[PDB]
Amino acid sequence: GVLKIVKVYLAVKRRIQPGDKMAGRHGNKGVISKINPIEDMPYDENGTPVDIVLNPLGVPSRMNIGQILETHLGMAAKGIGDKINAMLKQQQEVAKLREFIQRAYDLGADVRQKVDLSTFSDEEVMRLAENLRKGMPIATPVFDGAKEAEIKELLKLGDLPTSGQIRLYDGRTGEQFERPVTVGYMYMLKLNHLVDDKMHARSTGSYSLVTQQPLGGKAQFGGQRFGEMEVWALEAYGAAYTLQEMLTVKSDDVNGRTKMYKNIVDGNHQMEPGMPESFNVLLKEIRSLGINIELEDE
Amino acid sequence: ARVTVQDAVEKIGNRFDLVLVAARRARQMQVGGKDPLVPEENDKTTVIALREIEEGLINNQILDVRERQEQQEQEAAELQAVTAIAEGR
Amino acid sequence: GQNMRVAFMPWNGYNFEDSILVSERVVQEDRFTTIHIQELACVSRDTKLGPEEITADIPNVGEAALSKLDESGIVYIGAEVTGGDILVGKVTPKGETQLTPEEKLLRAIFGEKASDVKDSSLRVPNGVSGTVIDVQVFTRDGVEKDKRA
Amino acid sequence: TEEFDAIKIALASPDMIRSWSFGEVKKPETINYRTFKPERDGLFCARIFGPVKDYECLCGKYKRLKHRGVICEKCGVEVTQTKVRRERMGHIELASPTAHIWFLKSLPSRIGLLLDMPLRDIERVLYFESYVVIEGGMTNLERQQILTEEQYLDALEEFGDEFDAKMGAEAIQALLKSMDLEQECEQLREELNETNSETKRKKLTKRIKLLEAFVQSGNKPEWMILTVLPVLPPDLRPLVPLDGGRFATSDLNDLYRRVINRNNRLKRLLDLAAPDIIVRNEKRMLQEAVDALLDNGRRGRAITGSNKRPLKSLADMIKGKQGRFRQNLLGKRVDYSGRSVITVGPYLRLHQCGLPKKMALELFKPFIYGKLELRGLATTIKAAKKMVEREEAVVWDILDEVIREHPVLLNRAPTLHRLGIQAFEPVLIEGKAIQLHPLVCAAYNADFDGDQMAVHVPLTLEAQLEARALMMSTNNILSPANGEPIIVPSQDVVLGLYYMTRDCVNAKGEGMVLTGPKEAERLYRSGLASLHARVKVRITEYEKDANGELVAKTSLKDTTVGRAILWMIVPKGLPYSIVNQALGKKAISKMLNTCYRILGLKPTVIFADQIMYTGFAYAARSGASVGIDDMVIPEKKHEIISEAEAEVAEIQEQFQSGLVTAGERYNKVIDIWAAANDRVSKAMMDNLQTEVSFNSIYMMADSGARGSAAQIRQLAGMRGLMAKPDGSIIETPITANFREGLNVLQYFISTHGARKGLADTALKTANSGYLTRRLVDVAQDLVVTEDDCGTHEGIMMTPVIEGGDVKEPLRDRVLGRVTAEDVLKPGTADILVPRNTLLHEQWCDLLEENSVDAVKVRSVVSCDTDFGVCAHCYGRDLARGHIINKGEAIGVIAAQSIGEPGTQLTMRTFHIGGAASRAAAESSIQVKNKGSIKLSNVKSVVNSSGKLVITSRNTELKLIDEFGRTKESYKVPYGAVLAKGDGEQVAGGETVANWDPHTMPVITEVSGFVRFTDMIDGQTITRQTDELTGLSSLVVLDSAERTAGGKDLRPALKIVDAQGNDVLIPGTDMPAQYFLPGKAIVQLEDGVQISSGDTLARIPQESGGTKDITGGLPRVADLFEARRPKEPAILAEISGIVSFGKETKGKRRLVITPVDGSDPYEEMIPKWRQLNVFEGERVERGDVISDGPEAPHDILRLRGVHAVTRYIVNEVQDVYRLQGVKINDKHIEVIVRQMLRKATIVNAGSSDFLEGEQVEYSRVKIANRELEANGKVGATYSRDLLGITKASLATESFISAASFQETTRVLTEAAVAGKRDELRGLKENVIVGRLIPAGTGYAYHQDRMRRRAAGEAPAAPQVTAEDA
Amino acid sequence: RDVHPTHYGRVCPIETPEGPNIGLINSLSVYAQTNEYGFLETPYRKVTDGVVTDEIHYLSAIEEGNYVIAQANSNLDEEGHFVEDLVTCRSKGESSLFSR
Ligand SMILES: [Zn+2]
Ligand SMILES: [Zn+2]
Repeated sequence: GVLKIVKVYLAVKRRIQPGDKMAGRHGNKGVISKINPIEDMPYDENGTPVDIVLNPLGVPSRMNIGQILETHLGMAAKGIGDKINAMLKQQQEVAKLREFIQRAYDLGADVRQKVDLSTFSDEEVMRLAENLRKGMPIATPVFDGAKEAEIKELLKLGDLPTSGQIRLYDGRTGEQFERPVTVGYMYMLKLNHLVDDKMHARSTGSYSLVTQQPLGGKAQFGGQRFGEMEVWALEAYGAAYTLQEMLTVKSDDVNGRTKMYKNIVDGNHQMEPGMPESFNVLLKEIRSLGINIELEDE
Repeated sequence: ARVTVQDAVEKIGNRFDLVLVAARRARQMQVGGKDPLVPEENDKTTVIALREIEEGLINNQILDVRERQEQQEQEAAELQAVTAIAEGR
Repeated sequence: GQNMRVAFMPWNGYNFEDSILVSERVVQEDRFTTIHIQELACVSRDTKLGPEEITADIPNVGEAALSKLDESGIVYIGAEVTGGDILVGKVTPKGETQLTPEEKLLRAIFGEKASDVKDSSLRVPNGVSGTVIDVQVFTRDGVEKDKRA
Repeated sequence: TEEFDAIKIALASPDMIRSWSFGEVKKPETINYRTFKPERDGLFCARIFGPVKDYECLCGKYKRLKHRGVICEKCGVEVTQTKVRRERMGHIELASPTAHIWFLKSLPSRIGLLLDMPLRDIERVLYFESYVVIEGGMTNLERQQILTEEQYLDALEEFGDEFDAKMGAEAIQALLKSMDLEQECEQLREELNETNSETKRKKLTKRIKLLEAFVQSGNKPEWMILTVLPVLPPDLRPLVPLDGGRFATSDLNDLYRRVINRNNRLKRLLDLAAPDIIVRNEKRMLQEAVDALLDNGRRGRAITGSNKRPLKSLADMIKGKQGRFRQNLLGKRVDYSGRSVITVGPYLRLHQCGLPKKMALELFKPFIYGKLELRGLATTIKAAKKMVEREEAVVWDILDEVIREHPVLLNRAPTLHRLGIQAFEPVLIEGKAIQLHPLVCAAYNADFDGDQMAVHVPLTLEAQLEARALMMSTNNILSPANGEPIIVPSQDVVLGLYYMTRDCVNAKGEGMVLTGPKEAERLYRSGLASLHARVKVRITEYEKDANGELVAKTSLKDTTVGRAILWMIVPKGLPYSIVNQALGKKAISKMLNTCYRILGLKPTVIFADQIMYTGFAYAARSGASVGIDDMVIPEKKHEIISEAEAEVAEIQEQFQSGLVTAGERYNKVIDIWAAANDRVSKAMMDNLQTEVSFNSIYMMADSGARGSAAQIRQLAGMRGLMAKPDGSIIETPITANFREGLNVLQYFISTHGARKGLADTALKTANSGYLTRRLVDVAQDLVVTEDDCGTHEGIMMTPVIEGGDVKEPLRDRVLGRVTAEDVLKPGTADILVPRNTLLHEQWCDLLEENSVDAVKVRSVVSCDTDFGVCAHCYGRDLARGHIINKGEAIGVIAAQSIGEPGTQLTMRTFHIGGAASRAAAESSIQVKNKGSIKLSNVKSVVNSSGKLVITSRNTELKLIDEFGRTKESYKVPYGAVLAKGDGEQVAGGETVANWDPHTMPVITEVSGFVRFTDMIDGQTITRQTDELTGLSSLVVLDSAERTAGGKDLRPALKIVDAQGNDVLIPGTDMPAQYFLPGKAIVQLEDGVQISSGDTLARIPQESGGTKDITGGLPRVADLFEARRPKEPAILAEISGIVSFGKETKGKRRLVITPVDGSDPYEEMIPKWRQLNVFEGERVERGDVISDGPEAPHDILRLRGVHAVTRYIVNEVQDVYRLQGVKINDKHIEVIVRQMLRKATIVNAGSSDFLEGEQVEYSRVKIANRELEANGKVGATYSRDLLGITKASLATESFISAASFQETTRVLTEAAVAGKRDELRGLKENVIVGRLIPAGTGYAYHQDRMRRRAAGEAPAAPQVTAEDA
Repeated sequence: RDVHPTHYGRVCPIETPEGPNIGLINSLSVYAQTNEYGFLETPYRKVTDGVVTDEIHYLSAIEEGNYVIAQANSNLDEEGHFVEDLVTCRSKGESSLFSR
């Protein structure tokens, strides 16, 4: 640039507000509706209210059963593979846990394949937790990993529900929730906010030179366009004054934006739409030519 | 929806006409002063004109009040001003 | 992303098509609070009356506007700015057409730098309100290293 | 003020220009950069236009308010508001007038046809160049003939007069003034018809459609030459600097400064001398200047220094040469608007909307000021402009007090139909997203992933009130397209109610039906507390509905309460319970249709809020959560798969041995897998509806919500098959599914068909207003203006059965359309005088389809009203359910209902892609049920073989019972034998038809004698021997096996009587001459008597078909835009007898014998086109002969008017009816008339034959002359079918057709003709900036309001009038 | 835009952006890599007889059709034995059952 340039970077804490779009890793893209308090929202029998609620109807239409498999994998994660690193690893650290893990493990998982805390010692279990250290939250490949038979078996090894679904309670009523539901911990993801996400508020800004169409920029936000598609909309309805001022008093017409504002601030209605700027400019572009357009009365 | 829209619609020969009546009624409602329905039970909160038309009192015609000579809708305007005390600009 | 408690169930109209309902605890804690950075460049070009200047001397403003600004027009680092506060202290001359016979007399008496320039600084866009994290420093040698550098 | 009746466009005359303009501009003097005051006497002057400042004078003698009216003495100038300089105009008296490039470059030369000169040559020769053309005078006899340089004639006298020899645009004037129009009209009407020469009749017939244009009410051609150049408004072209050093000025300020400088010098070369080699050099520079304001690029574009961009000319601002046209209609940036993410609003009703609070602080600021001075928030209007203009919290209250009764308008960018912009009551909601009503989400084709909708704010109260009774969403519950509501409970809402009204069934043995019997109630009463009868079973016994829920709460009862609680809560907020009881899953949309009809509009409003709340409420009370185990796998799955994997192994082994060949081994492997998916899919549908009726994933697919019988199969059982991107199906099916482990192979295969779908809407989301544009710009001039017309002319007969989507469908076409006359068909029902029939009426016309062959119904295509359209011929469609109202744009609501469904259509290639179908037939028709046999269009006759053989193809063979209902559908070929005739009763399981699936016997239809014609041994016939017959007879050779010279010879058995004369086929005048194809079997002698039904020839082999069918979006644009189909079918130019000429494997022929000719009428038929024509009965003119589409142009010239308006509107629906979209015929015919509004009459009445004018003006001329009196004149005419891109290209209005890229040929037509443009349409009314005629614009709606008090009051003034 | 059967293990047939462009871009897969002269060569574990070797080799798109390559969805204990003699294997577009 020329004559120095001062670039100030502004940082605003973008909290989670109505309008933000979030989605997981299956394709279930959605946008936050209303931030409902922890009051109305349901909750388990052991507290821990539900954080995020989705729509089960997004499965029949949107073929993505995979997202549900992750749900059963998140809830039962306290008894599948993470159990080996959430109990057998914590028992070696705290001496007040080694007395609970060795007993509460066999009662849940009696599989010969799994590590028997009762048989193996402190040294044995240690090395049996290094073979799967990288895969802390279990491990599942792409097209060759989990299975309908393997999963179900791994759900009966740890706490707590059976088969998957579990009986909850309504946050509003509080009574027994008719028939269990599928719950757990799904890994979702928040999507960044583009410049377009920033609210575009405009009422009275600057206008162009050749045309009387409002133009935004730095301070004043750009006005929304009213394409022909939107024109045929109001054109369809019986409304006449609505679409009339739409391309007159609103935008182009210069003598319209002035009288209108001076009338609303008084308390009365705005004077009937006279001659739009579009009617003037266009008309003048004809007189200069060989042809001529002139308005005629009754 | 809106109160008695059906009954309102029935009140007029043409849908588009009912809109013209209410609009014109709203116009006079502000300018001259206020309306025919008030004391016993009228609207509540802050509100608008259709409530009147739903009622029997109003009369909307093609040319209900005019003038003998020349087309002057204006005679109506004069009488209204004389009668209605609240004044607009 | 993160790991939260999910419970698939048609709540009450909200989760119609592709909607998402989250507890009020999500806003009470900065678990989804991300950092956004916007760049507002301000360039001063040559005016018909002469090159523009970058100083804190900007009329037609309040005290809280020039308060966060230094003696060069550029706001310090770590200012709790908001919608209306000045970020860049840029000035721009007016013109003989925009000048009045009253401010023309004092122009050749109390000095040229009295009432020749007007107000034309960069402010904060309506709606957004954050803080300054990084300021840009530049000073051309041909324009002399003033109080800025 | 008064309502604008109509505007008129015409050429500006010199005297007319000096009427609005004052003074005269001589020098290009603008305004300085210092002072804004006028400089000299140029485009900016105080005297000419007006001052600039307040009341001060240019000089400075008097500025005080002392002298406001009286002007100065030294310099008298009347000072007024600077606003006067805007409206006031000025003119520039040009020396030598110039021409307009619009009336020159245009193909239809306005001066080339009128004046006998080269329509393009001479133009670009005398204007710009120096080629002199004599005007007139007493010099040179050549008044029309032009000359050059050496051909310049001069007076060879001692003292001759001055020669008026000019060139360019100034010369054209006299040439036009020397041509008498009247003299060119009288000789015109004679030359065309009289003279036999076709060289002269084709030259004057074209130069007349413009000649009479000036003779009529239109102005004279002597106004096309621009003599005076009007200036451009001062303030319209400011010179204020932008930012820094860059300037933003119009491209006109650099053009007008050029024209003037090239004018004041020309004046000096007029009064004095005017040499041909001096004046030319002057206008040569002036012409190039004025052309800059006209058009740049048609010859020489004007570029700027170091910039290849032609200056934006005045005309370039309309047509958009640089491409600004796509930005002009892109959308005018509204001052009051916004945009943000959308969301769902449950508690939010259809009457309100949930918009942000901070957004209201900006847009709604004007309504705040006028409310602040009432309270203590703000003091004055001025001081309030620096407080509520930004972040303020004191306004939160006052602002909400204004949003009490002032709804706004929501809108999505892709606006298809009318529901693109609805009105809702704003509600202050925290956040940034806008709450959109769930039911309304159906109107807007979008989801909630990131889509953003705008929002506007009604200013005036007039446009605010009409936005709550005609614009509000809850008001228009019915779609413009059909009578089916768009807004309707979709998923989460219907899921709650569905789960409620269900009955669970588990372990049950004894039949428990307590509802009715008396012993059952007691028996299963104590059994409930026992161990036998369970609780979750079928049992109903108690008192009322309210008391029933009381028991169901104590774990005593379960069901029989959900149906009771829902049958009292809903009808609580709204009476009429007789109708309120049908919810279901498919009746969820039928309810919003039946409630409005019986009840009203208001009742429906609150009726939608009730179902909404309880719709999502019980949706959580039940919890229809979907899981992995919810996808119950059929136990019959592993069995079908095993049997499938064991079948493919056997086939492979049979190929190694020698059993199979290469045909039965392909269709066997693909078949066992093409059905394996269907079996396992249905295995789960009938397993859950008997074991567990309360399955989440199942119920959410069974009811409404979102579920398909194809997407569930994939996840549940196995995903059938996946085809390649091309179309060829893969021979390697996929077994693994979504549930189990899906390998990398099968996942890759499904990707092929997954790329198409998402790649389709990719180009539609960019500009969905492309398809709609082609339709809206066409029928935008259709406005409702019904005045008890009742035209019974051009009646359109509705065929009892549609054309044929496939080969023999069965549907009806009549909905909400008024009948033409009194038709009596039903045994009880009876449509009297023209009355708007309902939806239940069409079922009646469809019932007795075996009696009626044509339904009399008034159509839109045939209406008396020219511009607008009556209400009768139209229908009920509008915005509600009642009859169509006056003042409606039935043209924009019809075009928008076609472009919207076009987004769901398949987009491959505009010129048709292709498909894959198989042709099969069976020679066995065994009736299933009982009844009689119905036959249509068939000529049965008994032959000598004792067989009831028919003589026609495409026979409707269906089983019509005693109630008249279609139960069966068969296709009877040609030469088939029917066991029983028409009307004869039949029994169940009885053969009623039997033919040979190998031979197509060529049977005659008349009796007499056989005569060998055009058959000589060694030329066309040769002694051959069959393979099945064994009898040696004469066999006709092939077309390729024939000798040289026998290429024109065509063998045939011409049938003659006893007198030797020709025998005509009954019904028409078609000689009986059946041609004998090659390799035919002729087992008949010569001169031997025969009878009707006797076989002549035989066709050993049969073939044809394979590739055909179009369908999809591409075809849509192919119909509206009449073009050349992918598989053109050669229609029949003449209607008569039909008989194949050849049958050779190479080429097949088809010959028709009208009257005199026969052989010349040969039609080549390849092996691709499937023969749909027979060899007997007479086929209609324009009938389909091949298996493919037809040409709207050719078919129009053949059949008649009752075809095009019944075919182009039918073939289009055959695409939407497939996807599920139902569109009424009303919103399809209104656009068809426009493609036919132009035609060419054959019998001249007022104008000549070749004109190509409109048909509306030609319909009235023949109406008053015939119907009324004054010698009925037969003003017959011929239809003319065009495209939507051409029919709209040349319309009556000039602003309507200006929406294309040809704004040069249009504007000139409506100008030279002096046509009065009565703004009827709405699209042509928005651009001008007038008031929409639909409103309320309609003249019809003039009306004032009264109060009783006000009513007595005028009486008081009337009373005063009486004199004493 | 439509992925071809030959594009196996060299590019993900479902990694194209969602919006204005669908199938016009599509990123590059994992193990796939631009070798020397354009020809994309995806790694393949050379397995001799019934013993799988841990060595990797980059085969050309035209060389792959010359040899039969097994799949990854096959059961393997370690790297010296094979589960079943007959296991689903793929060639260059077709599917057949080959032995170890
Ligand atoms: Zn003066
Ligand atoms: Zn009609």
